[PDB]
Amino acid sequence: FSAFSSSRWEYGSPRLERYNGLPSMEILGQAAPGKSTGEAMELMEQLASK
Amino acid sequence: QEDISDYVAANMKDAISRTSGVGDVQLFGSQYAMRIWMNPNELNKFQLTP
Repeated sequence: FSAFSSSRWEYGSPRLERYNGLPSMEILGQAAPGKSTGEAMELMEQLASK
Repeated sequence: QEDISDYVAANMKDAISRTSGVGDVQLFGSQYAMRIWMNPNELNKFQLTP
């Protein structure tokens, strides 16, 4: 093999996710203990916009 | 044509073809392919066929 193989180390993804046809990455998360999930969702939507 | 067509085909046509209330989607134009155009002179030259 060493007669025709260049070889090195690199990175790679062990889990490639897709949502609705396209490459994606999944984020779990919670709202503060006595919090409405909808509040948390609104904040999330307000972060992801930057 | 092929430019737009590709953007449509690789961004939209696939979310619309699933989208609620929608059956058959037909594209006017084409998504990008690796279009590789042989030359018969330059194919007869190096003694090579398709």
